[PDB]
Amino acid sequence: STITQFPSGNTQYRIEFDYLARTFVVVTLVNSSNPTLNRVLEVGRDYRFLNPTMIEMLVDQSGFDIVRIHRQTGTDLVVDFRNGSVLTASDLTNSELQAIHIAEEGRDQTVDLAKEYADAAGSSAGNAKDSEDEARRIAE
Amino acid sequence: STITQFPSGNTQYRIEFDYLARTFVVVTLVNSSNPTLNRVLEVGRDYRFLNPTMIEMLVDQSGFDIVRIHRQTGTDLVVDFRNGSVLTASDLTNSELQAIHIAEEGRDQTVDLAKEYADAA
Amino acid sequence: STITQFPSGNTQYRIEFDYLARTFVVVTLVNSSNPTLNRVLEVGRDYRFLNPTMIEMLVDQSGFDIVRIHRQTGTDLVVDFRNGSVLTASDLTNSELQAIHIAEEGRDQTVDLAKEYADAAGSSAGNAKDS
Amino acid sequence: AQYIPLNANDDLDAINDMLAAIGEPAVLQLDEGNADVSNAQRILHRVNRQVQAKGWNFNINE
Amino acid sequence: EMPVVFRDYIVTKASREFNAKFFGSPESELYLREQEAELYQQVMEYEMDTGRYNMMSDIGRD
Amino acid sequence: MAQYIPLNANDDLDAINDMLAAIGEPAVLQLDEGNADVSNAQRILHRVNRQVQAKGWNFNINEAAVLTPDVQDNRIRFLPSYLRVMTAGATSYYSNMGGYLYDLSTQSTTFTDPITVELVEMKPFSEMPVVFRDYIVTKASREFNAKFFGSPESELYLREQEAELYQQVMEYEMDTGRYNMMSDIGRD
Amino acid sequence: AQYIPLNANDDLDAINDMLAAIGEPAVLQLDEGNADVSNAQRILHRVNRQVQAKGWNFNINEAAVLTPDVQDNRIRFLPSYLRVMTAGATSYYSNMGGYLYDLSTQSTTFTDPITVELVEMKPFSEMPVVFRDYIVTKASREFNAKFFGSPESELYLREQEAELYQQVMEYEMDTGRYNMMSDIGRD
Amino acid sequence: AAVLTPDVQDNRIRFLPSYLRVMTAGATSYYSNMGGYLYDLSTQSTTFTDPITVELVEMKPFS
Amino acid sequence: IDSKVSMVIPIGSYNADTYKTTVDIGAAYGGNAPSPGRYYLIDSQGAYVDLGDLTSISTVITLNGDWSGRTVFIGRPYLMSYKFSRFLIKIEDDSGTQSEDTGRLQLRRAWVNYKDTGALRLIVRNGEREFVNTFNGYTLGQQTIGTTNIGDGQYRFAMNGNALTTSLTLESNYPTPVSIVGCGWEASYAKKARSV
Amino acid sequence: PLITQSIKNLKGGISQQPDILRFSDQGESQVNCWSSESDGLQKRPPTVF
Amino acid sequence: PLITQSIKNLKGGISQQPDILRFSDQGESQVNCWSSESDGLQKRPPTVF
Repeated sequence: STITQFPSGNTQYRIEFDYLARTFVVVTLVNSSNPTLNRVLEVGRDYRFLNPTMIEMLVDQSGFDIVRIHRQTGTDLVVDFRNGSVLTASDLTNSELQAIHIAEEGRDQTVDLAKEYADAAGSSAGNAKDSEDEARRIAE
Repeated sequence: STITQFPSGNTQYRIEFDYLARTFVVVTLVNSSNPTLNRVLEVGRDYRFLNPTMIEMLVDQSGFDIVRIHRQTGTDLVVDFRNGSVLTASDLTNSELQAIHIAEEGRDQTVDLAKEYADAA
Repeated sequence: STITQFPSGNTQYRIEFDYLARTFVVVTLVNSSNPTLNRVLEVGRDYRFLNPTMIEMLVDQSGFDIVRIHRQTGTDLVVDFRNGSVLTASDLTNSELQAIHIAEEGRDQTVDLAKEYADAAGSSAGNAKDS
Repeated sequence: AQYIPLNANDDLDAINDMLAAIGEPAVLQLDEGNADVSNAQRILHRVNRQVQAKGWNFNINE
Repeated sequence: EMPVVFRDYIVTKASREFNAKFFGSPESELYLREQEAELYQQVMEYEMDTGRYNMMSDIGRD
Repeated sequence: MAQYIPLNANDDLDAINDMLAAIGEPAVLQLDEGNADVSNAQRILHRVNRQVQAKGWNFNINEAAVLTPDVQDNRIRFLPSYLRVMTAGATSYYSNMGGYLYDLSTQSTTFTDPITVELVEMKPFSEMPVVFRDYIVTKASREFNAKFFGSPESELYLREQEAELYQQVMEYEMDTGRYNMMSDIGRD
Repeated sequence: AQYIPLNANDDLDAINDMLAAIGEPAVLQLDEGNADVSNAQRILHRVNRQVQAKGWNFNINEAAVLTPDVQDNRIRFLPSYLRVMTAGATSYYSNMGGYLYDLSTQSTTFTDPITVELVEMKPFSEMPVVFRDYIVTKASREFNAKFFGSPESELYLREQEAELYQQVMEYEMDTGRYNMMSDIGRD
Repeated sequence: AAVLTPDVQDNRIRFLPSYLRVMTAGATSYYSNMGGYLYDLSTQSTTFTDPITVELVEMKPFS
Repeated sequence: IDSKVSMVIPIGSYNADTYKTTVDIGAAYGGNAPSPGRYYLIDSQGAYVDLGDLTSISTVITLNGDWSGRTVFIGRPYLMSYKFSRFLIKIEDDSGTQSEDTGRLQLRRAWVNYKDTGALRLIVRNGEREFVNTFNGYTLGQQTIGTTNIGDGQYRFAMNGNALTTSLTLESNYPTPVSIVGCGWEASYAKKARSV
Repeated sequence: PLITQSIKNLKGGISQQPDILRFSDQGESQVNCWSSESDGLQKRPPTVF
Repeated sequence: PLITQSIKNLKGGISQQPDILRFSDQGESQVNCWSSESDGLQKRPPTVF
């Protein structure tokens, strides 16, 4: 869910996930034929925000086919605990949310590379298994 | 771990791993010969809960041999925090356990399944 | 990163990643020609912790050409919360750091293990079919 | 997080809802109990028999 | 094995008697009455769609 | 948050917290089964949801649905998620007897070919439209207050709130379908 | 001697006004507080969401393009949507497993962009003034009723609420003209 | 009769907190605030290029 | 805790291989094994560990970490209990006690006032069911990081059932003080015949 | 409607008379407790070796 | 409506009992005060060198 792709050509696009800061959103142009020509865009000169869930493009989309938007959370801590201070709910909430988010991107990333090897190995294993053992048992 | 396989032709089954909510359990019937015949059951119509550890099957196992149970943790908050309430240890424990479980599953499951298939082959 | 490779035949080696306990780091030898040949060592009779960032061996062979060091974080609550105790910043920090470490750990070793198991199953299929 | 019930049975649920009117908690079984559980069943059976006898489109067999 | 609305209507009717004959509360009442009325009209509405009941049938000529 | 929708919200916990507010006490913070109030509230919420969903609206009624019989012994099961079974434009005689589909006109329980009927199925609470959720929550709060803790001022306001919400539900219902009457008429 | 406030925010003032009904003084921040501050925000948010969903002249957007992704043809159902309808016909749309469901075709396999009519949600501090006042009064009534049943703080909020409701009405009637004698002409 | 003009760098018009009502004299209007800027629901944009004329009501001191 | 005794861990600090330190608690109790039971180990800040069931055949324990050159406290815990009586309508004017014994009574809620309390539990048993409620010191938004929670306030919970079958109990076996002041209840009443 | 009642202080001990005749501040059992004069119920002090 | 109450005289001293049990004449702290019998609270007289 953290990775989304749309066809190129329009001027307005939507964001379909939650985020903690506006620096955790990345926009990239994609060329399917030659993946060595991708380019990254920067806020303030290529695109601008309108409302918390929708952006607008300001550049030329030529020679590209897909626009990709995904989330990338940072690793540094947000809340610092110190002895001799009052405990509040907001700190706990932010601390929990950061870890939950990071785990989300980790799983979503790893499953993609996992599945194809997994099911290829499984299918080959099963096909070999039955095609050999029943054939040999009928032969004997 | 987070995945288990059992022989077919039974009436009851047991859950060994841990979960935080009762909607995080997935049941699936397995055909050894052809993976494409796999089908996913659904709660209420096919199975029901007797105790927090055992389920009951209400469908017939006709052309299948393996029953597979695995866990998939959700992404919604289990514990929220608001000023003026009462704080105890179990809240913090669950708040940590959710984020631990997600990563553990996402790291282990596929490798465990590949190991199972290879050593069965 | 999380996985490190060093040549053998050296007296001193260093670790370049953080950890939460001394039982998480894993030390093993490696033989390139024989993938099966690697052997995993263990604490005490083979290596000792002089400095938190220093590792010193005790015995070294020659058939093994290189070494491997990587991290292995457990899935048990390091911190324990009980009624009638005190709360410290270190507990809250470590409880958060655990899952974070697990994330980039898996993000590294998963893909490498998957291919090895897959082509091992493929070789099993192959020799099962031909003989 | 849908509410998945444990060991659901219609009769036990009906008795439990009938008990909630006074303001007493639920029960787990019907084999043994106090007087109230033995007083609700008679009323439930009588009301069921009375209501079913009015005659509806899915009852009358010509 | 009866339809749902009938079961709810029966349960409400039974609860009214159970409250009336064993524990007289003035606030648990005054609510079951309106709930019963609503369930009654719902039952009638449900019953009316099972049959079509066209009065213009068996009539035809030039 | 303070400016916009809070992140990763849980609907059932919010509904329970709203239900407990009528009594006059703060949140519960975990939704555990150990506490007495949660178990009492959940049953009432489930019953109210099931009752309200069964009236029949324009987004529930599936006119054309196909049921298929079994192979070994010709029968059709009666799942507990069914709420109403009828026929499109004619009288129908369908009922449950022994856990299978019964036909009163024929007096048998042996269907041989797939049939088409009209039915309404159940959906989880979290996937209903907003106004329905608010209406259900207010209604359920009314019983919870009435049966377990009698307060004289929480009442006399929930009634007005319920009427106001009912009117809005009706207006929302009348907008999905245009319901033109002058159609299907044409001549010189 | 005009009154210039110090460090004004369009949310803290609403919270303070909602506390004024009981008869407690104001606060200076929303980070540390007792239960009341944690009890007012829930009601305020619920009332705002309920009121905004009725449908007005500045919410309704007749033209809007929803587009599918590229991998698995589907359309997501964000939690900020409030109403989904077709402009001049009948519609069968609903949410099933966080996706858009069409009852007519009984599938979730849209392949081309669709044009629909929907209403989205806006933050509290970007609405016209009368709406904000009406929402605050509505929230204050419930807050007083549920926790501290004073008999004199009431009997007045109703009188204010009726007047505010009226004003909202004639505010709505002026943005649009709605001339019935349109698209009519011949000799 | 009132005149509003956009700035130079970009093409936007600000929404001051002293505005109470914004409408068009003799027709239907679609104006609102989104992120402290003037929004036109008819065209679905916040990019005006020429000065426009509307009617509005502002605030005055109590005295 | 019971049978308290102070102690200072000697210079000898663990062993490099496993960095686990030994204590040998026998020295503290005059070079003698203590009586069998359960024992705790509270440090100078408040965090405590739970040792096993010490017998008379062993006096050596192992701790997790360095420790060394620190002050500790050892002892045993005991239990506190208190059971309420039945709740009835009582009228009393220093001349005599009159208890109403007519009608039916259903309970709704209850509350307890406390002062300088660390932890407590309340148990309700109606017919065959048990409900456990717990509270801990102050509430969220007033605590300070670094110390233990000891404060004041009020607690309200739910009591449902008939007034001739319900019972209430208090328990505590934590190393924190306890103090209770007052209590009360609410109910609904219904008769069928005027008195007098 | 609803009725209510409160108990001012808990200073009496246990009692074994039938429940109809007891006072308002006498309980049923009491183990390891101290009935102070101005602080209510407490826990008994510890013991030193 | 509105309710009210009044205190006739302040002659009691401080008290350390729980607030539910105190009288209406007893406060919480009292430093450098003189509780006369006909003039209420006052300030203590000075000292000469």
